[PDB]
Amino acid sequence: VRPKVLMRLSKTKKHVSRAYGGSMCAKCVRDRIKRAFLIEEQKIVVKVLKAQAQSQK
Amino acid sequence: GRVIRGQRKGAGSVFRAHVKHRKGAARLRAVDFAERHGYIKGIVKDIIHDPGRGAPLAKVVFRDPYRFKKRTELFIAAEGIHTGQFVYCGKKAQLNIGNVLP
Amino acid sequence: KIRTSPTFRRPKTLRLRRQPKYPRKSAPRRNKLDHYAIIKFPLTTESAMKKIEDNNTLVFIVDVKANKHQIKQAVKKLYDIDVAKVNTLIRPDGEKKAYVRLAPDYDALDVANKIGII
Amino acid sequence: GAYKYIQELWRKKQSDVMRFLLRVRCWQYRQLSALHRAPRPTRPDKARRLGYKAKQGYVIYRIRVRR
Amino acid sequence: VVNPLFEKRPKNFGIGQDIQPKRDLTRFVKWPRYIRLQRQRAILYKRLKVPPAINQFTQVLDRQTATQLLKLAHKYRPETKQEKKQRLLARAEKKAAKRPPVLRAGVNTVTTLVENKKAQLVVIAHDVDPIELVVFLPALCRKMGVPYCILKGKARLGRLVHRKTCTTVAFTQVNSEDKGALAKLVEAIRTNYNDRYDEIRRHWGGNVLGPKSVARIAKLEKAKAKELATKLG
RNA sequence: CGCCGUUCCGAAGGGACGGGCGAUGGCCUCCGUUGCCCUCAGCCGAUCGAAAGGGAGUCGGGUUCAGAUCCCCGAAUCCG
RNA sequence: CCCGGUGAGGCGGGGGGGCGAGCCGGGCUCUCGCUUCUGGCGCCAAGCGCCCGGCCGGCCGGGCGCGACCCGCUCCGGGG
Ligand SMILES: [Mg+2]
Ligand SMILES: [Mg+2]
Ligand SMILES: [Mg+2]
Ligand SMILES: [Mg+2]
Repeated sequence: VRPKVLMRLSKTKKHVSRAYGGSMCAKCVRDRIKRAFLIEEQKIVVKVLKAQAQSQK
Repeated sequence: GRVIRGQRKGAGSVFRAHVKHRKGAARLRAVDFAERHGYIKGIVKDIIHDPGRGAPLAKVVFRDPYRFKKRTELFIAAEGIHTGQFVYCGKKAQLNIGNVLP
Repeated sequence: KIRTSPTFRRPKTLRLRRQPKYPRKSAPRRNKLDHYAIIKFPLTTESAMKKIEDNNTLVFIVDVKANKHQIKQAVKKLYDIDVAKVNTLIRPDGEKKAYVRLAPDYDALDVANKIGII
Repeated sequence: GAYKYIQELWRKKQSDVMRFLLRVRCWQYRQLSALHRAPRPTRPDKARRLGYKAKQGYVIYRIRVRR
Repeated sequence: VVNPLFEKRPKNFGIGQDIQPKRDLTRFVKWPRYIRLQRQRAILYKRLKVPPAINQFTQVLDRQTATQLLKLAHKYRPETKQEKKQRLLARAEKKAAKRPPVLRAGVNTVTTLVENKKAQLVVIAHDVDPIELVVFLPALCRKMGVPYCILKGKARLGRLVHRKTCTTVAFTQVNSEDKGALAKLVEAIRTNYNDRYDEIRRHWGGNVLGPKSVARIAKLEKAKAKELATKLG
């Protein structure tokens, strides 16, 4: 609908029942959860080696 | 005699640049603490055609180091850069295509 | 104490309300658009009669400056009737014509006799 | 009788003292607008012998004109 | 007992990482034009060469001498408007049924007194602007042998005379009980100002580079000195 | 007389959820309003510029000598 | 005096800490200031130390400091 017609629509008609629903596609929302999780894990992996390497150092 | 065409170009008028559909001025980042000492990361969002310019323009996005904001920069697109690529600007950026170094 | 912003801005300073020693105008100006000013005279043409009889509508010539709310309130006070709505146009000769429709509990044909139109 | 000393002092415009004052004042005057309300006469003795009186209603304005 | 939920959540403020804290930017503020002007004028007076006639006013009394000088002067303040009315009315009743010593204020009144040798001590504010109003007074007092001193604040001399500001004041007479105090002040003031006048009038001021420049020169030499020191080891 | 200039040499914000002090009120119970203070605040350009650009929401039937998506009848809708 | 940039956001000097070098565990030569895999996220403080208030040691509510080094005279550079 036209942008000013969204004012008189209820919320349910303007979004989806999901994180980012109505603003981000499901396909790319699945990808950010994996990316956010997978990248956060690599930090721990890198951090552990840093401390473990420093531990020996 | 009368004023010649070359003279008339400097008065503006019908001789000004056609800037209606241009995307903005293509510039590097404004040098700040991050680029003076280290580097800052940025992601290439889009590569766009600029009317009146042969070269494409890259739309790089950085994090504001002092505020919760995204900064959109309009760079000259070095050949070989792509969207989604990370570019780094600063004194300690690595010598890669698209990076900005002193 | 400290400045967390590199910008300097004009600080807000007290702004007092006016307290005149005298009023510039000795008295308020009288209202020149009272009810008797708004309604000039009723229109009695053939089409005005049709409005009264068929559409329960009175037709008045009114001050060009008056608005619908003013016309409605003037009509009610002058003739002690109720008004449903008001339609207005400005005539080609500059006068403003008001098509005043009365509430269903009022008979424009009767009201016109009170006013003297019919 | 200080107005006598100041008058004589402002006649030695090429002396080290007055050269320093004229130079920094010209610099300061150059950072302001071409028309500027001055809080008081920069030259109280010169102003008064031109009619100025130090009373309410007299005002001073500094005007910058291109040479 | 400590709640196991509570924990540290430190912020890393390295380039990148977390947004920087709201630190004090006082040094990097873009100040109004009028603030920039008066600060850049204070830097020029340090940077340039200030002639001794203008620079003599940077030498002033210490707080302890100024406090004594100001407490003695406090005993000779001119009568206020309100208390002069009382003095006049008291004379009216006196009629129906001498001039005490008092401070002399104003560069014009003090100048005439100094020329006449009727002043015993002259106090000159250090921040008179235009300086031309008093730039000659130290030399004039010295010629006539009238001891003079320079005090911090034309506003302090202003409060003496119950006015916003005063360029200079002068002692002409003191009470017998206060003659000793003036003699003590005059002696200290005379040595610092009237006796050193020969060196005061040759002592230029200013001509000091900024901190960054000085450090830059100091570093450049220290390389030579260390290189010179390493020359022989 | 004025002109250039439109963010460029400018202390360019008269605003806000919240909190604190009072002054008042009313369905005086407790809630409003107001003044000050605290706190927070990019938009960075007054204003003008289109009856073909952007721009919520009205359709059917009847009616006049001349007006109607405007009047009347019927059925709706947007905005506040 | 001029030019460029910036919402004039970390400049100069010293302090403090890490990696190497080296003279006989300490001083220095002297460097670094925590972000490079991925088309995520990232503000409006955690924690600690010290004070104060309200109610009956326990509940409720605040202030300051460190965290976020110290001092300075030109915002930072380029000319001159
Ligand atoms: Mg408009
Ligand atoms: Mg239009
Ligand atoms: Mg249109
Ligand atoms: Mg309708």
